[PDB]
Amino acid sequence: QVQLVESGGGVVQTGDSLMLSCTVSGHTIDNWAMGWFRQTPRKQREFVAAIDKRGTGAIYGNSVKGRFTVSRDNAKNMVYLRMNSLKPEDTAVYFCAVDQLNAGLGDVSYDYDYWGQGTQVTVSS
Amino acid sequence: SLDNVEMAYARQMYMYNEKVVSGHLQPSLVDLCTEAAERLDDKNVSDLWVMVKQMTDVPLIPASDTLKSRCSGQMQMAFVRQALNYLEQSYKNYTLISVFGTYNLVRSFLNIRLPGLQDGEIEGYPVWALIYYCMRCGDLMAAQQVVNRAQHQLGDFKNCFQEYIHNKDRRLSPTTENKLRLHYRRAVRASTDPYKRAVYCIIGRCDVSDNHSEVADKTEDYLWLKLSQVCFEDSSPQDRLTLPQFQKQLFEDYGESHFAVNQQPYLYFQVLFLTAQFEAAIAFLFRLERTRCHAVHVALALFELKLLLKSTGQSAQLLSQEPGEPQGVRRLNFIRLLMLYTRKFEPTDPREALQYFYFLRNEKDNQGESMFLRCVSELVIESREFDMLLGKLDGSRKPGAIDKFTRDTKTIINKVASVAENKGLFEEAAKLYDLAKNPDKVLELTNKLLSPVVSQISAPQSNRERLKNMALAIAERYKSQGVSAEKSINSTFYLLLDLITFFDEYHAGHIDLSFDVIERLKLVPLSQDSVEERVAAFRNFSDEIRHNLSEILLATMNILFTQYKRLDKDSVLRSQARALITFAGMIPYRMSGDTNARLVQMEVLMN
Amino acid sequence: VQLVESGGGLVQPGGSLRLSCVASGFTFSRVGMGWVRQAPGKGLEWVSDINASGGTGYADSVKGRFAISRDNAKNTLYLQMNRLKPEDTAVYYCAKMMDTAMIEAGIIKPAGQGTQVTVS
Repeated sequence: QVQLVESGGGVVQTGDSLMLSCTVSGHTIDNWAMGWFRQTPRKQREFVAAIDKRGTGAIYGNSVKGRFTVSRDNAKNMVYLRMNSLKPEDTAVYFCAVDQLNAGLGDVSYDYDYWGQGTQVTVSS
Repeated sequence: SLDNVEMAYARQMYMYNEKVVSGHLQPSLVDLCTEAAERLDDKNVSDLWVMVKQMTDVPLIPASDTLKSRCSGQMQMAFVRQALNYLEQSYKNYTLISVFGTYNLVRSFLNIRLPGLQDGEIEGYPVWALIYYCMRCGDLMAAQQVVNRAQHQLGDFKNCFQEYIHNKDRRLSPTTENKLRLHYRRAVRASTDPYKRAVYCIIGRCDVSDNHSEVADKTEDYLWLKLSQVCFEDSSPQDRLTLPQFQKQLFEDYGESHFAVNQQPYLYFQVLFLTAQFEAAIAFLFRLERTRCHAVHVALALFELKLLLKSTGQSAQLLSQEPGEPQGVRRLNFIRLLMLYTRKFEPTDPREALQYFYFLRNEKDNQGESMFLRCVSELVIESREFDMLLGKLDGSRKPGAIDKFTRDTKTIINKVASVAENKGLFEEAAKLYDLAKNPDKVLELTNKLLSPVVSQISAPQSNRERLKNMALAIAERYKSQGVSAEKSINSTFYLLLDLITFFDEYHAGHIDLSFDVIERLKLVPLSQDSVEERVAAFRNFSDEIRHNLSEILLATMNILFTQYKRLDKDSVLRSQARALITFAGMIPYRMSGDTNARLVQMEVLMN
Repeated sequence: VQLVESGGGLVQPGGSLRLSCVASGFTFSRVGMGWVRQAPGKGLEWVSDINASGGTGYADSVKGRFAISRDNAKNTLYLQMNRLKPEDTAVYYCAKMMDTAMIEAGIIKPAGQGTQVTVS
């Protein structure tokens, strides 16, 4: 089993910038793609961001276009999601999962196999 | 759950299955799906399906193996021909409508496009643009009209275009193409009228490094250029543009990370598809949330026409490449595709999920079984099998979903029941086995889960009531319908049930009732000249009898001791008692130390 | 399980009471129970028995002085003691009729917490 740690959350205030990290536990991430989703009470799951296996280019969700940033450090085996100008709705647990399917940049939950446990975030306006 | 488009495609799948399972000759998937773009209102899906249909109307595998076909030269000739014709008819409609006959249609489009130029004009329109654009619609008879009129500044182009329309591979004489190239680079390439260079390019396969961004601005136009340009003949090895090289070129420039990022998926897909590669197209298009269903069903359509190079082994990728093909195309892990599509609405609305599940029927698994079975056997159990999935028995099986497209369901029932059995969901598998009309299996399964509780007291909040009712209903159905199971198992079942009742009466506190019950079972000593046969009775008693004989003998001894202390007759009672001792005195079967301890203790105490 | 019996205490010559016992841990509708006692000076002696639905049972000296009452609706059992005699002086036990044997002849010990039943 190749687990994951999805950390960096906490409680912050409006208009601030949060850096959420993920560290692989037991593998080399050079073939996979990375994905940062979020769980809210609004739905069961949604999509936020997903970065390909080259670390060059990524797809951002249906609403978050032009406010966030994602990166993957193969040399550091880490996944980074740095945000800007948060919204009250973002009180949620953010997940960072892995893509093996070796095609495209999926934006639907089920496409990914492994998961960490989540990092909870709460914005207080 | 489902979307209207998703449930629409779904209903259509229902229809196709009701077709293939009924023995009708019917239009294949592509036809239904094609018409399923005007049943609901759309604009693009119609175009995609038009392309798919037109691209699949090929001579289907003039061979015995899919790889042979999809890598033979003539097959790719068929692909490029169909592709070209589609692009050309598409652009024809595009202009013919946006302009709001053909010979003057192109003329008017020119007039509403552009008002050094080589070889002048005819009817006041530059001849080279006329030739190019009238070829662009795939109409050569109009170009024939032009080159009949425009014939006084050429004459090499004349016979060129003549023998162009004389071979159906649009190939000229070898030396013809070579002199075309030689005149091209020597007097044509260095010109300020691009259109002429583009025409000579396509008509003579020249300068495969040119893209003509000026006249073929559009990506669709670029596909037109390069496909009209590709070559399977070997003439010079420097302007020989090989179709595999073009597939690799596009896969480089388009897709593999560029698909999702450019937010125009339909067009990218039509590109990746017109180029004689299906797998790597669906595999991308399947990922985007907007166009999941359309990709999945294009894949199913392709599979049904056996036009698909699927993954032979088992891996953990959707799109895979096995380093053995000459070039081939990345293989599509069909099974994983169906799985990762169904799993969205599999555990909520399984009725439709089971429909897609059917298609994997002839696609084996690791164990040596149809993947279809190892797929159902998960849905139907992890979604709490109803009657609507299989049915409900009484003495008569209620039709279920699995019935409507498969005969002899008993197969599927036995399979899924065994699967849920190994899983450790035993009671449910008993119910299923019973829905399958297999007495030996039902009874042997109930045997285990009945064995340990048969002596556990009433115990509110237990299983005893539930399993008791279960076994009673089994007994009713089977003895009433005349159903009889294997002797050595049927016997043990009915012994277990009689023992259930015996122990209920015992716990309850009826001494003589339970006593005649245990007498009429012939499991324990009754006479000192029969105990020798009692010893012979077992060695045929299954583990069930073993796992309770302890408490059986203990309870019997309790009855005897109660009667004795509460009581001439004690001679008979204690003689039965010492007979029981001798029995326990030579049992190889299960016991405890405290078992024989209490036995002999109560024995010598009543003595 | 648990078998608590109460409603005891020193009672006058020929007194009367109703010994109560609470059945908890087994369905007291399909289990026949019983009442036994062991005295400060005497041994264990069976006094009462009854089935789930069947009849009852009493020792020869306790007929007419006691009375069975299995309030099954409440999973409770009682024994109505009346006009007592100065030989029931003992601690009682609301036990299972089927385990009465293993308890009677000093074989095994009761599982009931007992109650102080003493008469002058």
